[PDB]
Amino acid sequence: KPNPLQDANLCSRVFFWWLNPLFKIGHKRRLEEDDMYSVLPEDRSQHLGEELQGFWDKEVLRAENDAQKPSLTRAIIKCYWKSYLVLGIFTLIEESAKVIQPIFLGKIINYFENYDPMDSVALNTAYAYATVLTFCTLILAILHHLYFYHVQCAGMRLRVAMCHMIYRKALRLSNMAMGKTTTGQIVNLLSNDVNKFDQVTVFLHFLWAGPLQAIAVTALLWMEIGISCLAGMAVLIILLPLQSCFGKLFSSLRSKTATFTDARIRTMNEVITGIRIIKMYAWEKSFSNLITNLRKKEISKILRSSCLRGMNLASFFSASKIIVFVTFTTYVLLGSVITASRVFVAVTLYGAVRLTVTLFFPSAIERVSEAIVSIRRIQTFLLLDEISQRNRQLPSDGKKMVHVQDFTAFWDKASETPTLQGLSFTVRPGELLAVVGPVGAGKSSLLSAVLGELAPSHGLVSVHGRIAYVSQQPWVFSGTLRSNILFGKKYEKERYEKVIKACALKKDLQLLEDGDLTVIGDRGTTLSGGQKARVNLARAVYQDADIYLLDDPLSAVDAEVSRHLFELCICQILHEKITILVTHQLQYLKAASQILILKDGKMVQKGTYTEFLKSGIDFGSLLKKGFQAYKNYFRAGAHWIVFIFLILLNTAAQVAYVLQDWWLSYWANKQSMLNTEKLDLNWYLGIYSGLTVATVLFGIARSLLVFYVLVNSSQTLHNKMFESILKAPVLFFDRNPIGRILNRFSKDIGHLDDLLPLTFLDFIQTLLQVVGVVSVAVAVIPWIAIPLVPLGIIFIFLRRYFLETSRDVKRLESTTRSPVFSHLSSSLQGLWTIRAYKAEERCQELFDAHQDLHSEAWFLFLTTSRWFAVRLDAICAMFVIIVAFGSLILAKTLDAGQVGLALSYALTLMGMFQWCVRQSAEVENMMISVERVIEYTDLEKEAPWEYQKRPPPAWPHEGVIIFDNVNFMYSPGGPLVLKHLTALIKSQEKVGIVGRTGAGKSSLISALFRLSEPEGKIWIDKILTTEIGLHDLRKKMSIIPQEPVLFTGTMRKNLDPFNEHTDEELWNALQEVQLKETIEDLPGKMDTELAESGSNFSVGQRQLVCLARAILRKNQILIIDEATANVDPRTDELIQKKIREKFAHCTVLTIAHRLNTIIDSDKIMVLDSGRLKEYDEPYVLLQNKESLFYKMVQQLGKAEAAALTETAKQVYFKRNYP
Ligand SMILES: CC[C@]1(O)C[C@@H]2CN(CCc3c([nH]c4ccccc34)[C@@](C(=O)OC)(c3cc4c(cc3OC)N(C=O)[C@H]3[C@@](O)(C(=O)OC)[C@H](OC(C)=O)[C@]5(CC)C=CCN6CC[C@]43[C@@H]65)C2)C1
Ligand SMILES: Nc1ncnc2c1ncn2[C@@H]1O[C@H](COP(=O)(O)OP(=O)(O)NP(=O)(O)O)[C@@H](O)[C@H]1O
Ligand SMILES: Nc1ncnc2c1ncn2[C@@H]1O[C@H](COP(=O)(O)OP(=O)(O)NP(=O)(O)O)[C@@H](O)[C@H]1O
Ligand SMILES: [Mg+2]
Ligand SMILES: [Mg+2]
Repeated sequence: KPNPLQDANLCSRVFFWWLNPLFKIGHKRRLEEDDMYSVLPEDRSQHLGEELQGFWDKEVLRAENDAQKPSLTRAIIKCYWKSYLVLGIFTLIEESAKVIQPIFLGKIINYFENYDPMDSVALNTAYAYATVLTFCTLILAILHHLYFYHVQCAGMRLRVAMCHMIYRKALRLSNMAMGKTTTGQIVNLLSNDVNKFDQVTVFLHFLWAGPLQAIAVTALLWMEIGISCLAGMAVLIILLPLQSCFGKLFSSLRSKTATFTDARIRTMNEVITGIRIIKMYAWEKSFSNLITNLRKKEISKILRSSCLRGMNLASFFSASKIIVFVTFTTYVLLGSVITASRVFVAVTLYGAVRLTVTLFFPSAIERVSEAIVSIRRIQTFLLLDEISQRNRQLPSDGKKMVHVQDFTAFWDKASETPTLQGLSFTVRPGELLAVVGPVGAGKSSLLSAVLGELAPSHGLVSVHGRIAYVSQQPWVFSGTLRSNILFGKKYEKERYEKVIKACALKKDLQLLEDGDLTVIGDRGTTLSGGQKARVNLARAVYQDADIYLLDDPLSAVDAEVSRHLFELCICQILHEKITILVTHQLQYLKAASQILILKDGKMVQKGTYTEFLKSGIDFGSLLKKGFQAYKNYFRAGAHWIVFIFLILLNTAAQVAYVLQDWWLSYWANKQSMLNTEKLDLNWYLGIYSGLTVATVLFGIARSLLVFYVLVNSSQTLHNKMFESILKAPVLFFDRNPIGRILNRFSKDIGHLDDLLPLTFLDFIQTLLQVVGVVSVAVAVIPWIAIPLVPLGIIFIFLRRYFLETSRDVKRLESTTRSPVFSHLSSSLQGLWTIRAYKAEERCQELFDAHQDLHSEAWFLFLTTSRWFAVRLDAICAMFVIIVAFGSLILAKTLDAGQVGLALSYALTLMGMFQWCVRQSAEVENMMISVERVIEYTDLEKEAPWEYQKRPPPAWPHEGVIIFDNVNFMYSPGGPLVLKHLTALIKSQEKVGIVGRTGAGKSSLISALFRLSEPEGKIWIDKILTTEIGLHDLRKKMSIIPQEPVLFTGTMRKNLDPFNEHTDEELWNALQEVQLKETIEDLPGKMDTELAESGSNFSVGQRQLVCLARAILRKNQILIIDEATANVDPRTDELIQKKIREKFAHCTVLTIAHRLNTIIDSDKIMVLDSGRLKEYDEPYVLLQNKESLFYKMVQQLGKAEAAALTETAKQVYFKRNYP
C-alpha cells in the first residue's frame, strides 16, 4: 500500500493534490481498510517508541546520577524541541501577517478619502496596497493548512510514542506492582489519558504568540486612534473574568443534574427489566409518577443551565459591538472627529485581538494544564517496580532439569504465614510429577515459583530449558484458533494436524463456521470454556518445550474429553519432556509417575501411586475440608407563530448588528462632507447608543427564545416516548433487548436535552453573521452578485463530494481503534503465560502493527479535513479579492465609508465560513437521535386499560373459569402454543398443572392475563375477558411468579404502591408471613431502601414478600407459577404450608415442575404440546397406567412414586369420602 504523499512535490503538498484518487474512490463506492494508505516510515510506531524510550532512559540515568526525580516533560522537550521550533517560526509569520493587513486596509480607505479622478500615481499605489492585502490573505488561507497538518502530526507522533512506551513497560510489570494496579487503569491511560497529546500541540505555540500579538495590536491602536483605545482594551480584559465565572457556575449547575439523571436512568432500567411483572401487577401508573417527578426535577436544572449558556452566547455576540461603542464614544467625547481610515482599522484590529485574547489563550492554558496532568500520570506509571530480568544462568552441562532447594517466599511481606515452607525437590525428563491438595495448598504458588514469578526470599531455584506452562484459567487472545495454537510460530501443517487429532479438537472446529480459522474475540465470546482449555493445552503441547507445567487442566471438561486428553496428549506425547502437573481428579493419579501431597503450603508425602496406596492415607479423605424530522422536532416545541416571532427576532438582531457599523460609516461620511460649523453630537451619539442597546437586547432575546423552544421540544418528545413505552405489548419487549430500549432513554434524550439546542443556536448565529457579511458586500457593490452564483454552486458540489468520503474515513478510524485496547487487555490478562515463553517481543510487534493500523486512518482523517479546508479558504479568498479589487475598479461611484465597511466585513468572513460549514455538518449528524426518539414515539399500542362498560365492583363473586377453544400464539404468524383448550374450573378448587418442560404450562397465565391477545373465549363469573380493559381484568387475579422481584424503594412502597391499605394491616400481613420481626430490626422501621431486586434479601425472603403481596391484595383468584426451584427445604415447606392454609376459600391454580407440591390438588391438567389430554382427580389418573400422569410418576422412580400414589389416595379418601 504505497503512500502518494512520499511522491508529491511542494506544490502538490500545499494544495493536498495527492488525495484526489482517494476522494474519487470514496465517491464511487465504500472505503475499506484495503483502500487506506500505509504510514510513512518516520511515523511507524516502533521508531517513535524506541526514540522516545532512549531519550527517557538517558534522562532517567542522568536524574538518578544527580539524585533527583526524573522528568518525562524534560525528556519530551529534549526530543521534540528541534522539530517544534520551525512551526513556531511559521506561526510568528502568520500572526505578523494577521496584525499587518489592517494597515493596508486603512491605506486603501485613505486613498479613497482623498480621491482625485485625474491622478494616477495614487491609483497605482492603491493597486499595490490591494495586491499586498491579497498576498496576506493568501498567506493566511493557503499555507496555514499545511502548517496545521504538521502541527497535528507532531501530537500524533507524541501520542504513538507514549502508547508504545506504556505497553513496553506494562509487558514487564512485577507481581506486586500488578497487584497494586488494575487492567482498567492501564486501558484508561491509553483510551483517555493519552489523547490529550493530540490537542496540546495545536494551541501550544499561542502561549508566546498571544501576549505578543496583543502588545503589537495595542501599539498599532495607540499609533492610529490615540488614548481612546484603552477603554476598548479594558473592556476586552474584563471579558475574561466574566467567562471564568460563567464556566465556574455552569459546571456546578451541570453536576447538580446528574444526581437526577442517573436516578431516572436506574428507574427506567428497573422498569424495562421487570416489565412483565409490572404489567401483571398493573403498577405502570406508580412507575409513571416516579419517572415524571424525576424528569421534572432534572428538567428544571437543564433549563437553568440552558439559560446560562444562552446568556454566554449573547455576551459573545454583543462583545464586539460594546467594545467598539465604548472606544469611539470616548474618542469622540475627547474632542476628535470620525474618519473612515481610522474607524474601520480600529474595528479590524479590535476583532482580531478580541478573538486571540478571548479564545486562543484560555484554550491553550486549559490544554497545557490537561497535558501536564496526563504527563504526570504516565510518568508515575513508568516507574513502577518491574521484574528483574532473568540474569546470567548458572553454568550447567546442558542437561534439562528442574531443581528447588530451601525455597521460602511470600507474595506479601506483611503475612504471618509464608506461602511456601522450605520446598526442596527436583524433577528430570520423563517424570510425571503430580501435586495433590485442597484449595489453598499452594500448588499454583509452586508452579509460579518454578517460573520465577515468586522472588526467592531464601533458597535457590535452578531451572534450565524451555518451559511449557498451563494456566489455571484458559486464555485466548485477539486472533484465531489457529493463531492461538501457533502462538506466532511458523505454521507446520503436519504438526498442527497431529496436535489437533491428539487433542480431539475436530468437533470444536466443526462447530465453527470457518473451522480452525474462526476469529475468537475477548474472553472467547465465540467459544466456550472447554474449548478454551483444549486450545490452551494444544498450544502448550504444540510449542514443544523441554519442561511442561500443568495446573488444573481437566476440571471444567467432560469425562471422555478429559480422559482422552490426559492419555494421548500427556502420557504418550510428553513422555520425553519434564512434566509437573496439578490435579483434582483421582482417576488420573494412577498414570502419574510421581505424586506429591501439599497442604497449608507444607510438604506431606511424595512417591508413586503404589507407595501412596501402601501409605494408607486416602486422597479423598485429605481432599475434604430528512425534512419531516426537522418539522416534527420544531413542532414539538411550540406553535408556528412562535417560529415566525423567532425568525423576526433573528432578523432584527442581525439588522441592528449591521446597522451600527453602517451608522458609523454614515457619520464618517457626513463629517467628511463638511466645510467653524460642527456636527450635532447629541443626535449621532444618541442613535449610536440606541443601536448598540437594540443589538444587545435582540441578541439576548433570540438566544433565550431558541433555547426555551428547543428544550420544551425535548421534554415533550421524552414524555411522548415514555407514554408510548409504558403501553407497548410484551411482544415488543421480547423483540427488543433491554440495552436497546435503555439506549434511547439514556443517550438520545441526553443529546436532545443539552447538546442539540446549543449547537442549533451557535449554527444559526454563525450562519446569520455570514449572511450579513454577504448582504453588506452585495449592497455596497451590486455587481458582486454575479460570481456568487457560481461560487455557491461550486460550494454545494464540493460539500457533497467531501461528505461522500469523510463519513467513511470517520467510520474507518472508529472501527480501527478498538483492537489496540483488546490486545492490551488480552496481553495483560495472560501476562504470566506470555512471559513463560520468551515470546514477548512478538507481542510487542503485534501491538505495533495494531497501532500502525489506527495511525493509518488517523492520517487520512487529518489529510481529508485539510483537503476540504483548503478549497473552502480558496473560495473565501476569491470573494475577498473580488470585493477589494471591484471597490478600486469602481472608485468613481463608492466612497470611503462604504468601501471601508464592505472591506472590513469581507475580511471578517474568514473562519466564520468554515465554522458555519462544520456546525451544519455536526447538526446533520446529531439529528439521528431525534429520528430515533420520534421512531420510538409511535410504537404499537395494546388494548386500553379501561372500557366504557365496567363490570360490577364485586366481580369476581365466585371464581368460575371457562376455557373454550383457546388458540394462543405469542406472535402473529408464529407457531401455535395452545390447541383448542376446553375446560371448566369450579370455584374454590385447587388445580395442579403438569406436563413436559415444553408442554405450555406457563402459557396459560399469558392467555388468562391477555398479555398477548389470545384466540377464543374465556369466561370468568360470566364475563368475557375480551370486553373489559386490561387494568380492570388483571387487578382481580393475583400472580406469584417464578423469580420474585423487589423494586428499589420503601417496604410500604413494595407492599402497597397505591397507599390503599393501612400500616396495621401491613404489619398483620407481615406477621402472617413471619417476616415482621425481620422487617422491624433495620435502621428504619418500614422505610429501608434496598438494592437491585433486594440483593441483600434472600430468595426465600423475596418469595415470602410476594406471598405477603398476594395476601394484601386478597383477591379471589390466585395463581402460582414455579414457586420453589432452588430454595432451601425449610423455606419451601414454609411457603407451601402458608399458601395451603391462607387461601382456603380462594380459587388457586398452581404450576409446579415437581409433583410433591401439587399431589393434593383436586384436579390436574395434562398438557401434551399444547393439547389438553386429561382433566380429573389425580387418583383417577393414577388408576389408569396409560395416563401421562402415571407415566411421569413412574419416570421419577419407585419409592417417590409409591409415596405420591399413597398421598393422592389419602387425599381422595379424605375429601370425597368423609
Ligand atoms: C465560552 C464562550 C465561547 O463558547 C468560546 C468559544 C467562542 N464561542 C463563540 C462561538 C465559537 C466557538 N468557536 C468558534 C470558532 C469560530 C467562530 C465562532 C466560534 C466556540 C463556542 O463555544 O461556540 C459556542 C466553540 C464551540 C464548540 C467547539 C469549539 C469552539 O471553539 C474552538 N467544539 C468543537 O468540537 C464544540 C464542542 O461541542 C466540543 O468540543 O465537542 C467535542 C464544545 O464542547 C466542548 C466540551 O468543548 C462546545 C463548546 C464548549 C459545547 C457544546 C456545543 N458545542 C457546539 C460546538 C462546540 C460546542 C468557543 C463562545
Ligand atoms: N499472584 C498471587 N498474588 C498474591 N497472592 C497469591 C498469588 N498466587 C497465590 N497467592 C496466595 O497464595 C496462597 C496459596 O495460593 P494457591 O494455593 O496456589 O492458590 P490456588 O491455586 O487457588 N489454590 P491451589 O489450587 O490448592 O494451589 C493463597 O493465600 C493465595 O491468595
Ligand atoms: N415469549 C415467547 N415467545 C414465543 N414462544 C415462547 C415464548 N415463551 C415461551 N415460548 C415457547 O412456547 C412454548 C410454551 O411453553 P412454556 O410457556 O415455557 O410453558 P412451560 O415450559 O411448560 N412452563 P416453563 O418451563 O416454566 O416456561 C414452549 O415451546 C416455549 O419455548
Ligand atoms: Mg494452585
Ligand atoms: Mg412456560
